[PDB]
Amino acid sequence: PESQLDLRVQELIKLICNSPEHPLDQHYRNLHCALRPLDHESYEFKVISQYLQSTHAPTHSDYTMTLLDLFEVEKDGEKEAFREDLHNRMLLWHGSRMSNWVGILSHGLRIAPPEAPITGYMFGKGIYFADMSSKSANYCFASRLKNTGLLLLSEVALGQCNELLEANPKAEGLLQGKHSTKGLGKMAPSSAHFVTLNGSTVPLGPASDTGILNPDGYTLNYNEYIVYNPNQVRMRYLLKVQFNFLQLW
Amino acid sequence: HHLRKEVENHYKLSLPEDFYHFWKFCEELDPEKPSDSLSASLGLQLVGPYDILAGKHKTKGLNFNLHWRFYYDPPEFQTIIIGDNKTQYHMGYFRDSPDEFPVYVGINEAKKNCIIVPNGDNVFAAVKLFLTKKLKEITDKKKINLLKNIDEKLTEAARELGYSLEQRTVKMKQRDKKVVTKTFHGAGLVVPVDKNDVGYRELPETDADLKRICKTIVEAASDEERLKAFAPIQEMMTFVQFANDECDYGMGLELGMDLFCYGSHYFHKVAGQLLPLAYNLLKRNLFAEIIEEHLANRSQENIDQL
Ligand SMILES: Nc1ncnc2c1ncn2[C@@H]1O[C@H](C(=O)N2CCN(CC(=O)Nc3cccc4c3CNC4=O)CC2)[C@@H](O)[C@H]1O
Repeated sequence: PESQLDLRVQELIKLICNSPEHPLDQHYRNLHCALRPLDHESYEFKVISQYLQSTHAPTHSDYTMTLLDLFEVEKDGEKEAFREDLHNRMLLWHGSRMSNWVGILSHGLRIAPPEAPITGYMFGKGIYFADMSSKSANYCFASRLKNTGLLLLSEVALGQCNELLEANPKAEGLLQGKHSTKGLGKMAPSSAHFVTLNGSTVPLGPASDTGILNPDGYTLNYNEYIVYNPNQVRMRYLLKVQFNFLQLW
Repeated sequence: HHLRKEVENHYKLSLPEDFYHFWKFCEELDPEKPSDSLSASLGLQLVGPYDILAGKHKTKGLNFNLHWRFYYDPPEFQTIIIGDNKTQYHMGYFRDSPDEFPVYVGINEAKKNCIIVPNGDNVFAAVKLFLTKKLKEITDKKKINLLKNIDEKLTEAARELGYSLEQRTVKMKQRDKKVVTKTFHGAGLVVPVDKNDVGYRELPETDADLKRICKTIVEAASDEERLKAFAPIQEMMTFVQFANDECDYGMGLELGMDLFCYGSHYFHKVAGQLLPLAYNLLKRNLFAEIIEEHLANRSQENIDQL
């Protein structure tokens, strides 16, 4: 009964969880997901760390983020299922509750559940991504007590984007052959600062004005990216992040 | 018109025409000391921007965003008149935006609660309504007679300027149609809403459920217990971030406003993260300034002239 995994992956499993194989060794083999830690000195960490800080959104001032540990993610089968034909391959942010990462790592990203939309989803039942690290980071629901969260970096086959200025629950019907919806925001990383990591575009910051205005009212502050098929997504990195908040009271 | 600008430059707000006309009315009651002209009869004193008009400001650090700003005065509320100091009753102009004229005159008793009650749409109406109410308790013939005489001048003066004396006017019933939520103080939030309902969304808790959450925080028996009790507020603050990203700026304004109104110092920090941000996104930069300075300096004694 003794574990065979690296301590940093060991620490991750303890975080998302709770024989001749240790239970920590046992749960990972049941994720069916490679998670290989990267070195704090590595090119991949220096580049990904810079992505995280330069895309902390100006309106998300109640905290800052420190990157504790970085992991490389290769989900088996996801590489083959991947729409390699499609253009606009970007490395994009996805944040979620701690309680969701076993589900996310075991089964890949799923579309918005076919259950209760409530009123509906902002752009219908798809998978959501952001280009501002802190826009995605706010979806981890970290708190002063639970101040560790995860960010997912994924290659996203955007293909041809259906660009939208305002919200639309029926956005998926309007695709008519294009491959994803992009909600245009006042602010986003601009291509002048883009960089490449292992064959995927990295929308590096700082954010700038995008020149987008809704002539019919409110213009969203930041982009959102939505794909409606899990085969347009391929996880590549998983960030272990500590959220550093301000004075509570 | 020339003495208009000395008042408004100091406060960084425009004041309505009834503010200045009422000074001339009170000047007429007492040319020597116009502000206390209603003090003996009604227990009211003109203050706030009227202190500048009274020349009381030339004695003097002097911050007019706090001057006669009572403990529960949201940035919309600019005190102009004080009454009973036992209930700490006072009146103020209420503006939904620093770029608009006041929408009506409100009253609060800061020693009693945080609720702002509409009290006419001009300073003439607000005092007349108070006078009518004060006469019901008075049993002394000379005070009754004095108030009866003054009432005729206000009514005639209001008639002469074309000012309504109703507690709720037409613009007030029209503004109430634009109110996207009342908040704990009942005076309402007005935010821009475009053709897709963008600008406001409701809180995940009823007002009663929010008040209940706050009580468990303030009555927590240790800091370890308070931190745990904060979890529903922290949860709600993450949703406000989502609303902000999608231009529903009014949600964080309502949450921040309700926490300020509850009045506990345990909420000064979170309200300081919500309200400046909310006012800035709405292009109400001055109200963001007021609320920072008030949260940094929110006192129960507040005439910066002592
Ligand atoms: N197998 C799966 N296992 C566990 N969780 C899964 C999963 N598939 C989807 N999810 C998780 O459930 C949730 C889900 O579908 N939802 C809830 C969120 N909602 C809106 C939405 O996604 N907004 C949105 C918009 C922009 C960026 C980001 C998000 C969320 N995270 C981000 O970085 C859409 C429907 C989602 O938060 C996701 O993380």
